[PDB]
Amino acid sequence: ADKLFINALKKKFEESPEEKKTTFYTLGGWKQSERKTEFVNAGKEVAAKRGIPQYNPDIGTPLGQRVLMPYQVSTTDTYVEGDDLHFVNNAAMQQMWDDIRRTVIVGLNHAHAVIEKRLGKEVTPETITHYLETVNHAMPGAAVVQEHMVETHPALVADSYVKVFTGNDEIADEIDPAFVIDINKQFPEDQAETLKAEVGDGIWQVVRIPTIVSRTCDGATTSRWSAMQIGMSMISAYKQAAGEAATGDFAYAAKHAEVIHMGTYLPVRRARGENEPGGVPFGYLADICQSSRVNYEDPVRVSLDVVATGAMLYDQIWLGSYMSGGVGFTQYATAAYTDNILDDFTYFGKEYVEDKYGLCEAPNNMDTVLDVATEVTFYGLEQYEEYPALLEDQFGGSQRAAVVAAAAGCSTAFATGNAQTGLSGWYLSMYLHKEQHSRLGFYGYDLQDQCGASNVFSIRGDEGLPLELRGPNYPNYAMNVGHQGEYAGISQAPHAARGDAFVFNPLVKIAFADDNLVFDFTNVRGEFAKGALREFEPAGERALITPA
Amino acid sequence: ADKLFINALKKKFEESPEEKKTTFYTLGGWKQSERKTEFVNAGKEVAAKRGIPQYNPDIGTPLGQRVLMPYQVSTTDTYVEGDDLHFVNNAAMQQMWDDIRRTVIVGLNHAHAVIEKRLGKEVTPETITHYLETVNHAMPGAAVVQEHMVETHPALVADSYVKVFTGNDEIADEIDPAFVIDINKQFPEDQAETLKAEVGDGIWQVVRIPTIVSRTCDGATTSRWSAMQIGMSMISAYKQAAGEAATGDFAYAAKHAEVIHMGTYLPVRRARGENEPGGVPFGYLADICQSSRVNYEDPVRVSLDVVATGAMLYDQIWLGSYMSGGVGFTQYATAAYTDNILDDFTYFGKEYVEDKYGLCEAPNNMDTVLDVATEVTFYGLEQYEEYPALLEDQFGGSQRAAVVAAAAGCSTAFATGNAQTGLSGWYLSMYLHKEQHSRLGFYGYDLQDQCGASNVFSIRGDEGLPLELRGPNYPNYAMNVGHQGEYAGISQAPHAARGDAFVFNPLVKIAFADDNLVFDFTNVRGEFAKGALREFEPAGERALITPA
Amino acid sequence: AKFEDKVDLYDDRGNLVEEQVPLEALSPLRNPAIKSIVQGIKRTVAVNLEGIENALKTAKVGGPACKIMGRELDLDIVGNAESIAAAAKEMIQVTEDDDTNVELLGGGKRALVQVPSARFDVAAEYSAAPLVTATAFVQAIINEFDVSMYDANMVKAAVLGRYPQSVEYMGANIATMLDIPQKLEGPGYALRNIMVNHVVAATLKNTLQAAALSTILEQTAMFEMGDAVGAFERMHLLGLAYQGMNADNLVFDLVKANGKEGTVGSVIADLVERALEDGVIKVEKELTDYKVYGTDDLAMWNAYAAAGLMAATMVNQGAARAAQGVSSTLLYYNDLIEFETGLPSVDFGKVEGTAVGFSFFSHSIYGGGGPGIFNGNHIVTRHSKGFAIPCVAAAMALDAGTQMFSPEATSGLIKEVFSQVDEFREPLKYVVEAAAEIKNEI
Amino acid sequence: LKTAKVGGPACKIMGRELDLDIVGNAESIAAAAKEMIQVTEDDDTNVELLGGGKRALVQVPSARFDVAAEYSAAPLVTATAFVQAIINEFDVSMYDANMVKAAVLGRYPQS
Amino acid sequence: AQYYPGTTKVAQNRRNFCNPEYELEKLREISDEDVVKILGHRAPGEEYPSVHPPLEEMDEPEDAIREMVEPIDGAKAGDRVRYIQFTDSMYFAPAQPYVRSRAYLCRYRGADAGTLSGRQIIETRERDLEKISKELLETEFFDPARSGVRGKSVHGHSLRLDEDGMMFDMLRRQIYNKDTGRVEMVKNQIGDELDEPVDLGEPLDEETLMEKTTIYRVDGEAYRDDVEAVEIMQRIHVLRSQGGFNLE
Ligand code: F43
Ligand SMILES: C[C@@H](OP(=O)(O)O)[C@H](NC(=O)CCCCCCS)C(=O)O
Ligand SMILES: [Cl-]
Ligand SMILES: [Cl-]
Ligand SMILES: [K+]
Ligand SMILES: [Mg+2]
Ligand SMILES: [Mg+2]
Ligand SMILES: [Mg+2]
Ligand SMILES: [Mg+2]
Ligand SMILES: [Mg+2]
Ligand SMILES: [Mg+2]
Ligand SMILES: [Mg+2]
Ligand SMILES: [Mg+2]
Ligand SMILES: [Mg+2]
Ligand SMILES: [Mg+2]
Ligand SMILES: [Mg+2]
Ligand SMILES: [Mg+2]
Ligand SMILES: [Mg+2]
Ligand SMILES: [Mg+2]
Ligand code: NA
Ligand code: NA
Ligand code: NA
Repeated sequence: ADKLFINALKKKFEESPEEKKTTFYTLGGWKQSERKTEFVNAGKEVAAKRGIPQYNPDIGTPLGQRVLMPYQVSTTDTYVEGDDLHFVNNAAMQQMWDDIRRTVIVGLNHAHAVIEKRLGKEVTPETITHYLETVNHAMPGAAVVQEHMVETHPALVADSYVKVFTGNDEIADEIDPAFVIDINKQFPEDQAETLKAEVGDGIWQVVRIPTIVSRTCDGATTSRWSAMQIGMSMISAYKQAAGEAATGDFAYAAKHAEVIHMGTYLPVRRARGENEPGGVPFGYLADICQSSRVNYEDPVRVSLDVVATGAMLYDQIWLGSYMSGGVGFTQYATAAYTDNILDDFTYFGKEYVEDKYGLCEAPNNMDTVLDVATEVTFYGLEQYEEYPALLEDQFGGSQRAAVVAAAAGCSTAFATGNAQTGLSGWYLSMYLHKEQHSRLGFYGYDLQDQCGASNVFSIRGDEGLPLELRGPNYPNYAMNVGHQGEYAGISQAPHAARGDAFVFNPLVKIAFADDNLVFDFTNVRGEFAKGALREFEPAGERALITPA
Repeated sequence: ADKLFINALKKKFEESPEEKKTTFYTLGGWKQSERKTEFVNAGKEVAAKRGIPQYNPDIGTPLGQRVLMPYQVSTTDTYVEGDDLHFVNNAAMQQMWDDIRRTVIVGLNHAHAVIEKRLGKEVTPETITHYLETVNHAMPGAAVVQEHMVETHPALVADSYVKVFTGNDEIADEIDPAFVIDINKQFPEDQAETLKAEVGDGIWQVVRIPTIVSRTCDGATTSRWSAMQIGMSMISAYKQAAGEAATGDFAYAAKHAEVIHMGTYLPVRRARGENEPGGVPFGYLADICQSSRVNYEDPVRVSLDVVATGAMLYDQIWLGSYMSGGVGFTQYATAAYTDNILDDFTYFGKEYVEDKYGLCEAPNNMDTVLDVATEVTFYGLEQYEEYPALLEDQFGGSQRAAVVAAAAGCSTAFATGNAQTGLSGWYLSMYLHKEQHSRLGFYGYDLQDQCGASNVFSIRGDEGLPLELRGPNYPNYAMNVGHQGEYAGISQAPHAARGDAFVFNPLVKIAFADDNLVFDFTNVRGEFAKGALREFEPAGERALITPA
Repeated sequence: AKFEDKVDLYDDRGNLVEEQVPLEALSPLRNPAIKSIVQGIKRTVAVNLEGIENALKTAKVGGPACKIMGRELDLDIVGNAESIAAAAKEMIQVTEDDDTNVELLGGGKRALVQVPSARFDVAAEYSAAPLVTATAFVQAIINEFDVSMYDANMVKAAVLGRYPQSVEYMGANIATMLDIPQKLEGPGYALRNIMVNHVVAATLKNTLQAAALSTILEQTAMFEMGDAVGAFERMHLLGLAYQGMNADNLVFDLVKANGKEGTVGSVIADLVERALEDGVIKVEKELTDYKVYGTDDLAMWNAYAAAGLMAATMVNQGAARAAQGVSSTLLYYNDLIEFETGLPSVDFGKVEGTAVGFSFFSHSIYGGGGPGIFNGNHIVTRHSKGFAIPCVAAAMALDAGTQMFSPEATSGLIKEVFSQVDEFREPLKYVVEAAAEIKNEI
Repeated sequence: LKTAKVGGPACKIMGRELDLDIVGNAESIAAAAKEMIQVTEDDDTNVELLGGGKRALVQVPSARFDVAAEYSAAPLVTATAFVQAIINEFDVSMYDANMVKAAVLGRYPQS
Repeated sequence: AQYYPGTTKVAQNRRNFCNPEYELEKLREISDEDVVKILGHRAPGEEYPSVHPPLEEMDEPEDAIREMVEPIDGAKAGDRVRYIQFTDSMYFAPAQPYVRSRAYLCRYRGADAGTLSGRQIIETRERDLEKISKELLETEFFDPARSGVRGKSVHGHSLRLDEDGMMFDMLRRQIYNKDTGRVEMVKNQIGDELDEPVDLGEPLDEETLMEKTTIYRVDGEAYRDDVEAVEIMQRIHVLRSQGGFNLE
């Protein structure tokens, strides 16, 4: 069969993908592009309106001396210019991040004990339902106790709510189902049983604060906002004194003792509070992505949906804006979720492994790393050599390094069932690639690459960590594009091959199994395409409170 | 003439303002209110659409057993229900914060030295203009060097730009005036001469990154985004190698050595990066507010416009959302910028001081503090005693404490010309108030109050600081409503009385003297009213990239 | 020598130990037992071997509710604790006869570790204690069972948690009384970031010992912060002596006189009487049926008032056997005494202010918690310069079981290990004995 | 102090200027600071003037660090000793002394 | 003890509330059962719940402080800590928020008192709370028109009175009866309806409110005219200020 990227290459160029030569300089520069033309016209209008020059195609060098390409969003039939995959220009991408940033998971296990033990009152599915009615009024920013309170406009905050989940089927089934993430409905049977056993009789809230607030404020707002309205709702629903010593136990539990943040805070040089992208460990990112519960018979699809999730968040929004900005890093990321290229390479490796070892049946050792990561690396690099259109597509060495190594690392983890040997395979891929083509990535690409092999299995203080626990704040990883989202994919890979319901945190997995989210986490690449086409509807807009 | 709050009291209630008795419980609860009625209907629609209950007036206690009041925005003729002053419901308030968050000031003094000394190339007004045309293309997120870049949509980022200023008139006049904040145009003559002498031959950029980016990301993004596009624009405009050793000097200068953040980063318990509200010192907040350059003949107006700026930002957005959330703290803040109440009290104090001492002519000592702060405190408290409608309006003790003490502290600073004795007067006001009415604020209101007198003039490590340098991260101040914005007013007060062009940083003052901002910082209370009326047009919306 | 003051020192039974000890013999800068306590708290680590073993067996590593399926390792750590601890000790020590201690507790489930003092003498700060201890136990466990290269990273995760992705040792199975340097509210704050429950745990709820340990840590921090330098030094030393060391038996005697039937108000009345009898205060002016008191020694008035504040906490929260009202005592002892006398309250209003916010943040929705989770580095309770938190320690020691977030809930690992150390458990004893020993060297 | 330029780059508080002859009285100020910084007379505290009194080398006594968690006692003890020594040298008032503090240690603790 | 400076009726009333030797005037009789009903923590005849075992059943180590401090009866028993909370009108209620907290920690053992502008609370062991609450409800601490027992929804201290002279209550817990001129408590302090209301007696008349009040107002006794009380507040401000600077 055709390689999976052939359709996309045929769409981009007039030549067949194998053709070695072309003609440049005859496309009219920016004028070849619908999108650049839109931008030129908009820049003229903006400049005139505000009295300050802005976008101008004659500044600096003239874009479009070559073909300005369309990109296929992988697993879709949507082809767009790359500007439509810039996070600024794509409301789906922005909403994906808002939906993570504005979420916290907050236990009820201490709260219910305070109620039963310190106050001496009962807790049942009926009282929990009454509490959930209360907190779904309060959480978006509405009052339950005081006189003369002024409140948020319900339509501005329609995206904010609270659901619960629990491993106890009897409680889950009796709470009003409007408020329940039903583990049995959302997950296939095997996964549901795993997840219910992890949660047990615990009861957890999934709290989503308003997008408009998250955008006005920051990620570290989320757990505070959550806790304030949990606290008010405990007071109201359980008929408590409105501020007694026990109130502080609900606060400490909701803010500290029983809260799960999406991200942990960052060191000062990159100072940020909780629920920012740099604090989100790779295992959590894999668990946020919901591909695992839909596409579980295809571990490649699951792994690469996680790669798309992370490449966008970590390279485009986090490294490309929070940590830098400007034009940023769209195509460093798109390489990992367009043109079915990473898909081609990773299906090749999965078949290699399936045929030679069986998934998860290879020895978890360096022999397997050397075998699989080498074989898949050579396959991927051969494709760039055999298809000049492919090499002109993924024109930056970094893009190619990330894609080839992601396939190699995921494939290695498919063989071993262990993410750490997957990670070793990622670094071996880089070393081989570098020697094959006498190049790798941008000036600073392989900082982590060269520390990489030695730090995979290290146990020292700021070196040793299982991959699932690493993240964008792991020291070697803190700076550079073309790694973080791919590591999230490698973290997912062995778990997808094993059929595991989650990678690192079962509560995080369950917390995004929810169709009341604005973004559809089951189909990340489909959503990026919908946003590119300007067909995604985000939360948080202010049209209701601005003029017609 | 009538006390300044009388019109507002007559609007709110059927009784005359002095009447002691009324009747309650006959208004239909929420049904008395246009805004609550809108919210009830919206909650029904939201719940029906999403399948989860939301706003419901029957949850908890029944609002509106008393009159749900309109508020006059002080210095305006606009009367709105308080919900329209909630930051979530008020796009002007949101944009005020975005315009601060997305701004940094970045010198060109080290960069031009890098250019002349390390690159050996000349800098003139002509080359600066060429650089500014370049950076105004690049800053919003557009390319100047590489082939096959994908870019931000110019219309989504129309609010991003770069201007410059300098104290050298002849140099300022030679740069293209589209790019220049003209100090002589924006400031009255004596203030202009002060500001130009502070800046001298220095040349400074005012960089504003896109609102849409700031909302997607955080405040710590701003200086990074700024520096990336300054760096690209130095490369393009001065025809440099696109990445050589000197490139790093431009980066270090723009990111560290000559950048001024609006806010400094916060400690871990309240972890946040730069350009978040808690990091903005009171003297900077006073300098961001532009009342000083318009209303200079009226130091009360200038001081109370700063109070409004700070009460909204610090209590509603910062303490009420970043540091808590939910319904939040609208009326803790509105007390300081509605019904002309703080205005009445502060004009009383200013006139007392004018008559007894002359502005800025009282001894800067405890005798003046005792005299002025006591007199003004007793006046304000008398008004609540004389006008039952006023007391029912500012129903929370905290609101009254903040208003009375702000008038007392500003008045004391009008007398001494020194913010520190102003601050002492604020605390004395609290102590007197507490003894007069046997109450003060909410449970935790006077933590800083009771530490207050002793820490005004302390010199110890984490105690001693001039008021202008204090801010929301000064330890005693880090938690509680009803102080921070009022302290920004007290910081402004002696400087307004003295006729000073700025309070703490002349660069910050000049940087907001710019009608290309989205929010009009010359008329903060007018803008809050416009937002309340749903007449403010913010930046950052995604309408262009979403369905019609 | 620098100060002329002398104090009488007692034991926790109210019996005299040594008369007329120079004040500076109690200084953190001079007293060798305070030095030993502070260096001990820098260097001591609790290792939960059972916890490490269970985290490995279940692959539950990296923080709450986290697990990595497929990574489970079943190692008989507790059954081989003697060998593992000895191997760890060989790596932790500098030399074979130095002051390194590694002691098994609970049948090998726990270990007390005291990292050698010499490592801290050539260190900037105190993180060598958890970091040296962690890697020595990671290596000792790997070596005990010949854990492979492929699996050893799980042992690291089970010991130290999600660090360095997290800034903290998130999910770790070691504990210290100190917390990481990044969490300091200000430079010099590290001895303040010690949970009240940890102090109460280490001192086995002995009220006077808890108050003493807390005061020693707080006032030693005041020296590190520079607050007790120059003009303020004597104030801080007198506060340490009278509020935390029961100098002149003043705390003890006020409690004795008010314990049966007394209130915060009755303690105040007795303290004012005692200050007047001792010549600390004197009537300055007469208003209408009201005496205005003055003092020629504000630091000594402050110290007397601080002793009364401690006694009032002991009487009020002791009578309730419930800690929560310590926020109220800290507030109204100080509010009342100002209007009773015309003199400033303890720490010139800063205890009262601390108490206002502490009351709020222990009875509201917004943050805080129960008394035991506060500390001198907490944003709520950092404001008084040593004169508030020791009362919170006393109140939690006196709590009979009213707290959800009790020391039993928050501090069990700390309790088991740190209460073993005599100088941590009974610091009043050792600091008084050391003061007596150096009394003629001041 | 002379310019009231305190609290960080380009910052200034008009009206707060204080004109103190610190460098001209450096010997007295340094000696007064040393008495506060030391633990005992003739311990390993060093306070040495450099550059005609424009600079001082300060070595805070090692004993302070032996009973400290970390190293911040060096700037914090030094800062407050020089703030107090300057205030006392010139009898700076209660009303003005906070400017000396800002000139020595900056915007801390707001920053 | 002195308690409070000043030469006004207000100042004397503030001292009287603090002075445990001052006999609070009893204005109304309330049954033990009705105090329990007003509190709303347990039903009449219900055993006291416990938060921990009786102290006797515990095996605590030697502690001289414990030995010297007699526990209150509810602490001996292991009772829960519970509360009673009052709101006081600024229109001349007899007690006021700081007056209460100050007085409570002079008069009552084992007390957690909190002051706010619109509410003032005491938390202590349940059986002891019941005894204290009787005194707080029966005596001149309380007026049934200008004071309210309220555990939530406390708005009213700063509001205009209604035409009967009653403070606002969002939850209408206290109802004035025109036929008797008496106030009935119809709900407990958290707002749940009582099966049978509790007689709280007649509101104090204006003359008596003025005799008894502890708030200073221009239309009563103004604080600024109690010059000795103001003098002491100003003194504390100055001494705190000087002390924080240089301990002089
Ligand atoms: C439950 C608490 C304890 C606590 O930690 N926070 C509360 C409640 C909280 C909620 C109330 C929202 C709701 O009704 O659902 C919010 C809005 C914070 C949030 N979670 O969004 C808030 N207070 Ni409160 N809170 C306020 C105030 C106050 C005043 C109200 C006194 C009066 O007589 O009405 C008193 C403190 C005092 O007595 O001084 C007060 C108490 C209390 N405050 C008591 C409830 C009082 C009651 O039962 O009626 N607040 C104020 O004094 C004015 C501003 C007002 C805030 C809302 C705004 O700023 O618009 C609100 C600020
Ligand atoms: C105290 C502290 O909370 P914690 O005790 O750390 O949970 C802190 N909150 C606050 O200071 C809340 C301030 C805003 C709400 C109260 C305004 S009066 C914070 O979240 O970092
Ligand atoms: Cl150009
Ligand atoms: Cl002294
Ligand atoms: K944001
Ligand atoms: Mg083709
Ligand atoms: Mg239904
Ligand atoms: Mg924690
Ligand atoms: Mg959907
Ligand atoms: Mg007039
Ligand atoms: Mg009217
Ligand atoms: Mg319904
Ligand atoms: Mg213009
Ligand atoms: Mg720096
Ligand atoms: Mg305009
Ligand atoms: Mg040894
Ligand atoms: Mg081996
Ligand atoms: Mg007499
Ligand atoms: Mg009776
Ligand atoms: Na161009
Ligand atoms: Na309800
Ligand atoms: Na309601």
